[PDB]
Amino acid sequence: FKIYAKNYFLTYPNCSLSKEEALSQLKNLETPTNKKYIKVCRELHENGEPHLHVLIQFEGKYQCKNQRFFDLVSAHFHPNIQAAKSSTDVKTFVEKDGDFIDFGVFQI
DNA sequence: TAATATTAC
Ligand SMILES: [Mn+2]
Repeated sequence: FKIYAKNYFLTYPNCSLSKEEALSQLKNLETPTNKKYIKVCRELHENGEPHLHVLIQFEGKYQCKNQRFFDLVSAHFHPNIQAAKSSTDVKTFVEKDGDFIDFGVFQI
């Protein structure tokens, strides 16, 4: 698994972490480049189970080399990892159901 | 892409 991107769009299905607790763990990820913006939202699956979406904007492009680098812990929570094609589309998408938290400053 | 999974611009 390989991604080189400035902006990451993450989706954690069947995830019971609070949005604040997931934001906390992602803030404390040691990455070479600095995180300028993290937004985490909590939404519900059709069966009532919660999941999270995350937008991370890094200061520069970040080479993800490992499919588990963004795994979170309470059980272990594994996300769908994609490079955000549009940071502004994702920002809107993460905000749409109203239950989200931000860290940092949104970029460009 | 893996590896959560129907959730993912
Ligand atoms: Mn959702």
